[PDB]
Amino acid sequence: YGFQPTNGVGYQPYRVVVLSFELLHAPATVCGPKKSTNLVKNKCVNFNF
Amino acid sequence: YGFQPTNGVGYQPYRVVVLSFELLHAPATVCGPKKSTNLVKNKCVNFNF
Repeated sequence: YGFQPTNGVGYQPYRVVVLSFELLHAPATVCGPKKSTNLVKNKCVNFNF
Repeated sequence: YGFQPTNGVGYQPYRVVVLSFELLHAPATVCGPKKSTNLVKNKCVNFNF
């Protein structure tokens, strides 16, 4: 490449990172920043296991 | 000013310094990196006093 500060856009260097994920293939090990609550039972509730 | 990294040439900021100086109108004090030598006498030489 010929990266020079004089060159306009379309030639200035750019940094690129691509992120790829799995889709529920095993016990997931990279979760989100959520707060696990207690464990209720015998009640009509909605869960996020 | 509207300095943005996407701006083309002719709009990116430039740093400028101008140097002015008197042409020996008094005993000068700002010399260069030259080294003073010893003094000789009674011999035809050239000097930079």
